[PDB]
Amino acid sequence: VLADFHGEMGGCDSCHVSDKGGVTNDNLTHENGQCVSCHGDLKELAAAAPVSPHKSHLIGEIACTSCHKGHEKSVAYCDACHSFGFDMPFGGKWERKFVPVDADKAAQDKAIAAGVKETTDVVIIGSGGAGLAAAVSARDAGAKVILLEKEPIPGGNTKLAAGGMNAAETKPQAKLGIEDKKQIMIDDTMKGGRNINDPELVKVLANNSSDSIDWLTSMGADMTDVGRMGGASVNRSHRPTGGAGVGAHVAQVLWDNAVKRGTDIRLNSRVVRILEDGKVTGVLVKGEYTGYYVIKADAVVIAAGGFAKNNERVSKYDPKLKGFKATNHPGATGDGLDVALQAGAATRDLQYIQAHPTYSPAGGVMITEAVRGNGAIVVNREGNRFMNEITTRDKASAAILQQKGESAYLVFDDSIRKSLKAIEGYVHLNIVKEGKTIEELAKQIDVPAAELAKTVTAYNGFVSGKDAQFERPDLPRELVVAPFYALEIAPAVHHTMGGLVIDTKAEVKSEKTAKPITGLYAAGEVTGGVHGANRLGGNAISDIVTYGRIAGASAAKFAK
Ligand SMILES: Cc1cc2nc3c(=O)[nH]c(=O)nc-3n(C[C@H](O)[C@@H](O)[C@@H](O)COP(=O)(O)OP(=O)(O)OC[C@H]3O[C@@H](n4cnc5c(N)ncnc54)[C@H](O)[C@@H]3O)c2cc1C
Ligand code: HEC
Ligand code: HEC
Ligand code: HEC
Ligand code: HEC
Repeated sequence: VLADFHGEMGGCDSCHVSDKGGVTNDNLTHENGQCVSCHGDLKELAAAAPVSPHKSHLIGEIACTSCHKGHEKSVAYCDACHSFGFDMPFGGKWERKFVPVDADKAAQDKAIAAGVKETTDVVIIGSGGAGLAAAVSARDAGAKVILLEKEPIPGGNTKLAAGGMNAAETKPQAKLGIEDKKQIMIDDTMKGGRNINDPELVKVLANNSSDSIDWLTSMGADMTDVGRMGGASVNRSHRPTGGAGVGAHVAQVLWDNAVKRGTDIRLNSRVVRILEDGKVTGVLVKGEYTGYYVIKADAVVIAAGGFAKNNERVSKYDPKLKGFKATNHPGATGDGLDVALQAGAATRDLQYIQAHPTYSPAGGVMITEAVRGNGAIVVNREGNRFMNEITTRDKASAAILQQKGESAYLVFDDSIRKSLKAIEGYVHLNIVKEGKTIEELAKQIDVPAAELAKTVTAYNGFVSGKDAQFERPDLPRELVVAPFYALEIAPAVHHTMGGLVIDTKAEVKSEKTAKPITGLYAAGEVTGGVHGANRLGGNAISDIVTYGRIAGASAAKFAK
């Protein structure tokens, strides 16, 4: 393993700050500083390559040591989701074993009394979009902030986002001639979530839309290309120019503005217990390399994201999903909830679990809803349609599940490809089948040519504005410019709509006293209420930025 190959050279000293060994802090800044000093940084190594592991869509600081492990085998972090078969020096298999947030309780207790190490104003749990947005906001005229992330790299699921951040009205919307109104945000969001959404929450998720999309803009962002996500009316899923993805883009812009103000960001740092006055007093952090430690603070923003990804838990509410795959990064396992629950927080809609209908088994990645949005039709194993491709995710997941072999085929054109740049990525991953004709496409896919062609030529007729098969309301493009493409997709656990109970101010309410537990804040996928029982495409990112801002600001007034 790497540190032995380097022990052979000059010592412990090479990397560690001292000759005895040991890490100073959990971000591992010294050591990574030593990596770069003899090997160069990522740009340098990226430039040197001919798909390289040293240059990717990942956002924020990506330590060398997140893959190049000192005292143990090393693994590309890319293998959490892809199977690139990189040949990593000192290689190993990617493996994560979920460990309870409460186990090693003696140790945690032994460690809570054992001093008091640092004190800050406001602690933020997690570095996706809700956590960084809170960082900007707490920090931005207010307090001191210490943000902890347990992964070795930042941005959670936020950074994988593909399809857009919903916004209403006054976004750049003006500029494209897209006519839209606030109440039409609320109203499709109540419709989408089957009318149980907390109405006050959906309201602020409507009424702050525009400013969250202006905020991002005050910061360096690019929210100007707009599309159609399943379930809304007037077009409104904001994204970067020409069909790229908002996630990475938003994460990155929030990471830099968070780092640019004075946030104290720390990776390899899991919050495992909120500190009990019962007013929140601090937090119990297990730094992966520095051990346990207390942070005293006056406000705790919980922004830990969802639990999709923990198949043990998801299978506990909806065992249909047992064994299913997830579209999430490896950190969305429910830690956050557990920490909050321990602190006596109330929750709601924990059982409504969103499965994304078009995940790719072969690539280990979700394939954006925008591919259907821009014109793709979906086809079963027989060669025919079976659904209104822009329906709600739950109905779309269900119909593919009810099909010959449990999977289905996205089929689109050269015209749909051109028009949605996320498609270049799928092409880059080698997961896209290509036909010079539909007959050619059929052979690759193993679906029958006459039947698929008849399907496509009929779908074209529907395209003539009427889908006399399945009612699809929008028929954007015809599907007639060669070459023609296909990808088999299937449903995968994606988002957990439920979670902690919070108000419009981001406060968390106690189960027992049905009022706020003091100084306890929360924002993002870890909360419940915003999406009722079904989340609309593009409402996650809008929820997270709006609600992070509110959670950061609320927490700063607290302590002030
Ligand atoms: C593949 C994919 C595509 C999606 N695309 C879109 C889209 O295009 N538009 C849209 O609106 N929505 C989209 N969604 C939904 C959107 O991504 C939200 O679900 C996601 O942004 C959640 O934001 P968050 O801040 O709550 O959490 P995350 O981004 O998950 O950030 C989470 C931080 O907490 C860290 N953490 C967890 N527990 C602890 C702990 N105990 N201590 C320390 N750190 C901890 C986690 O590792 C995590 O990084 C997408 C989701 C996925 C997975
Ligand atoms: C200078 C004193 C170094 C520091 C600090 C680190 N590394 Fe290193 N590394 C160094 C040398 C001179 C070599 C040898 C080349 C040879 O052919 O013998 C290496 C080797 C590696 C490798 C190579 C595996 C291989 O393909 O042969 C890797 C992946 C590597 N080093 C990574 C690495 C990391 C992650 C470090 C930070 C902890 C780091 N090195 C420190 C010199 C020095
Ligand atoms: C995971 C995404 C990685 C991160 C972050 C870093 N490295 Fe890397 N490194 C990784 C792989 C999978 C490989 C080898 C396989 C391949 O096909 O590239 C490497 C290779 C190296 C090497 C040897 C090759 C070379 O060009 O010298 C070195 C010295 C090295 N890596 C060092 C290094 C440093 C200094 C990093 C921080 C900037 C770093 N790696 C990040 C995987 C990943
Ligand atoms: C799970 C959290 C991932 C990790 C870790 C890495 N990638 Fe990824 N990657 C993931 C998704 C969900 C997507 C598709 C997004 C979309 O627009 O639908 C991707 C995309 C790619 C691509 C193609 C598109 C592009 O932007 O080039 C490549 C080449 C790719 N990913 C490679 C890659 C590497 C080298 C990684 C290690 C640094 C890596 N990914 C991490 C999911 C996840
Ligand atoms: C660079 C290649 C290293 C050398 C030569 C040594 N270590 Fe060492 N160390 C390195 C890294 C990247 C880490 C972080 C975690 C990981 O395993 O990747 C560490 C961490 C440690 C520890 C903590 C143990 C743990 O919980 O994993 C110790 C005790 C430590 N480092 C000591 C140490 C000693 C005594 C060394 C001399 C032989 C030494 N390390 C070499 C990177 C490197």
